Amino acid sequence: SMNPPPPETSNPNKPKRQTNQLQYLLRVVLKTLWKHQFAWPFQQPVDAVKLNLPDYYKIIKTPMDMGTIKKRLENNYYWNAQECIQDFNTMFTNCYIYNKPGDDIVLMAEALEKLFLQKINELPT
Ligand SMILES: COCc1nc2cnc3cc(-c4c(C)noc4C)c(OC[C@H]4CCNC4)cc3c2n1[C@H](C)c1ccccc1
Repeated sequence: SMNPPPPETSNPNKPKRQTNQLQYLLRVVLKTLWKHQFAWPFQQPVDAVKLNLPDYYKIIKTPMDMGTIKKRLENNYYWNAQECIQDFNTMFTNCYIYNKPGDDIVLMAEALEKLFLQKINELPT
């Protein structure tokens, strides 16, 4: 009936680094997806209270969104680039679990995922 607290976006107890791959994930990958026509349902956690989706957090136990990913990159939350790529993959997979194949929101997610896969295939050394 209530929303869960959003995912953690900062942890001072975890070591921090800047890498070319982490910089690419913020400046190219997230930037590209964030400005997309279909980004907006994915820019913040699913508000299941406001959207009247009482079953959402009854089946989605690893929620993820691009608002969370943006803050995690900004706060140096990720040590390895694959940690960030996994969060994008979790966000897409969650959409493909809760929603029937061919649904409006699934088609929007698929359009974003096509662009995501192109950019990850060009991830720098
Ligand atoms: C008219 O209301 C406007 C509106 N704002 C938002 C914000 N976030 C939404 C997130 C989702 C969503 C995602 C992603 N992954 O799982 C879910 C569930 C969303 O899904 C709609 C499906 C659930 C049941 N059938 C469609 C909608 C969000 C949303 N919306 C509306 C409800 C909306 C509906 C369809 C497509 C885009 C936006």
